[PDB]
Amino acid sequence: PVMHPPPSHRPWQMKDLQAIKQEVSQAAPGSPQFMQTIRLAVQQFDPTAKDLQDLLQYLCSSLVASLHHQQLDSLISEAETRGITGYNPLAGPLRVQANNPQQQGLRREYQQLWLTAFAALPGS
Amino acid sequence: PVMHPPPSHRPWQMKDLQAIKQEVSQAAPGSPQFMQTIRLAVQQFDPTAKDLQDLLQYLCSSLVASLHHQQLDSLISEAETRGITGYNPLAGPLRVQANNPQQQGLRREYQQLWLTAFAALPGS
Amino acid sequence: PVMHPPPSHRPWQMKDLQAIKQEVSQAAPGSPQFMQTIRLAVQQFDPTAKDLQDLLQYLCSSLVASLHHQQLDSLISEAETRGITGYNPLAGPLRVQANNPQQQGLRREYQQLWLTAFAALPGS
Amino acid sequence: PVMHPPPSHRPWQMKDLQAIKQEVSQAAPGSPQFMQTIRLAVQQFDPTAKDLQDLLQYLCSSLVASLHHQQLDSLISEAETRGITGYNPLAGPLRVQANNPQQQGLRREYQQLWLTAFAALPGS
Amino acid sequence: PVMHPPPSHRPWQMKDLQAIKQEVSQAAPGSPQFMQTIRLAVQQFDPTAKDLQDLLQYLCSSLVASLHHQQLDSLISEAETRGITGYNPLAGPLRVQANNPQQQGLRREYQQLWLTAFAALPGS
Amino acid sequence: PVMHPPPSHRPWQMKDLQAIKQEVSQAAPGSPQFMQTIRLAVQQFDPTAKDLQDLLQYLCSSLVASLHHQQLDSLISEAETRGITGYNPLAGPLRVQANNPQQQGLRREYQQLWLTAFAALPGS
Repeated sequence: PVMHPPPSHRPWQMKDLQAIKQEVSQAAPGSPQFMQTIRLAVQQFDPTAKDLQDLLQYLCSSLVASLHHQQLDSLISEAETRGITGYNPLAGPLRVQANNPQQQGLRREYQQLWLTAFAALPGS
Repeated sequence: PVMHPPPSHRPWQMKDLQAIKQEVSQAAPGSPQFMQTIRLAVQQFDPTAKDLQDLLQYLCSSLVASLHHQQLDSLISEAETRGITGYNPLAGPLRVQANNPQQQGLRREYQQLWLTAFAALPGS
Repeated sequence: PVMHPPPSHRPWQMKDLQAIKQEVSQAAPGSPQFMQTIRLAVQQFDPTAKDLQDLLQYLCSSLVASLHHQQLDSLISEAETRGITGYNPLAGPLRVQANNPQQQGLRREYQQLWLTAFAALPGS
Repeated sequence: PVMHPPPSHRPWQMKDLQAIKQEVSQAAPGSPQFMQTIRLAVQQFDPTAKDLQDLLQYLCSSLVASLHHQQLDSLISEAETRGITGYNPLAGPLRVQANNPQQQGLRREYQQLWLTAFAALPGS
Repeated sequence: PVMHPPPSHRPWQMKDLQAIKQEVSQAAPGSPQFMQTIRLAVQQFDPTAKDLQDLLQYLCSSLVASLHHQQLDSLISEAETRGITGYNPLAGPLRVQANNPQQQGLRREYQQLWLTAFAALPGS
Repeated sequence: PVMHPPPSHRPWQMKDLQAIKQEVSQAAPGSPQFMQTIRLAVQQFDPTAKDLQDLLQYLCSSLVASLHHQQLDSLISEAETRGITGYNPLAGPLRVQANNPQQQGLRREYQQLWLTAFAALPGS
């Protein structure tokens, strides 16, 4: 999470992760209940690309996480071809820039692509 | 939530949302138990228009949320024709002004319209 | 609640309200268990007249709350005829003065009348 | 409780009271489990005479509380005839001095008499 | 517990004691699960000799506590004959020195003897 | 845990340990659920070599802990022959350097070897 007590990253807290997992204990990845829960968790904790990586591993199986990671990679290259806000194309990979706590605007764009990447899942 | 530790907005906390949802787990949107719970949550967290948007999505299904959003839109235009306190008609849409943490008086007026918009629901 | 970290009012916290309600989940309004619980809650949170209004609505049904509000109104007029401590009769209605965080002495008197107003209930 | 963040009294917190009650939910007043629990609560919260009064009312029925209050009154007069530490016999009733957060030594003596007063109970 | 926010002692917190007891709810004194739990509690709270006295009373029956207290008394005299670190033999009883928050090194030695004293128990 | 409020070590908190254990209550050491949980706990608490020692003892039986400790000892000597980052070969044993809160880079390397040492377990 990118804390806001100068943007500062702080690792996931197990008590926060446990609250998220139990809210989606009966929700397949991509389902409406799933998306609603992770959308609020993204809003609350303002996670970096690395944090979102960790959150996906914690909540979904390898097959699902593997597929989401792939879908997002395509979403990123599509978005880059399609135009992104706050994206300095000379500042390195989008995933690396989304780990810079300063680039909040970019990070928020990355979060939406990460959330959208779940669309490739049946949701059931 | 508009925190009061200069009015400052801070996103919804999942632990707060979870406490609200479980209090209305057996209460249809608009029912007496529902309204009592969200009235106290509005009082405690002083939510902005955007926060109230998020809270509605979290607690109600799309059909209910869609209808509430519509009812409130009519309530807003009715209230604007009917006279509102703290409303600068030149300062943009009421929903935008209700997101300015400074305009507390207006925000409180918006919260009551948001709460009243549940009246269009059978409550059962 | 009138917080004591200059007397400052802060709204009810849902986690505090939920703890009170579950302690009286099996206690009719006015019963010994009910009174014992709200007496300690009044002591802990030092609520204003408005706070006590909200607490009554949250814990009791409309019929009970309606009757308590009435009983207290008579208790207030009786107490005013009967003599009250810290009551400036020129400073407005007792209920308004009991919302001024400065008038702690008066507020404590109001709390006892609010607690006593439950006597009109069978307690079962 | 007499807090130690100059000795300062702060009222009982419902979350603390609830933890005490549930630890003795299956323990009659005066039983070994009862005494063990309240002895640690007295140690943790350093309660005044008034606090101990409130704690007794919260945990025991009127018949038990009535009897404990009586037993302690005799224990106090016995202790006064028998010699007490920190007791200024000219400074008012022992119960009043035990409410002065400054008189910690005396307060601790009062707590032990309050705890001992449970001996008049069968403990079962 | 000897807090480390100058070494300062603060009494046991009931919420901490309750967490310890429920971890060993199904573990006889001296069993592997018992020792593992209290070893971590000693590490976390850095208890004094008096604190360890209180913890033993809270977790074990009188027969067990009586025997542990005895075993430790022999362990102390054995350790004193056997050589101890941080032990000023002229500074009073080991138990008294282990209550001085300054003598951390000694206190840690006392904790290990207190833990070892459980060896006289069958553990089942 | 190496806290980050100058790197400072603070002992394990029982409430944190209890949350970890209950997340792996139905997960054999080395299983996917086990590794996922301890990987996030290592990330959150940044434990030293001594902390990881304690965590292993708390979560696994002696046979498992004994084997893990052995496997890691071989992993350490293998890694030392194989090249390590932040490792000053003249500054003492890797385990000792991994207890120095300053040597964060080294500590992170040690954590990964500690995590990898679970590979010798069947995971079921």
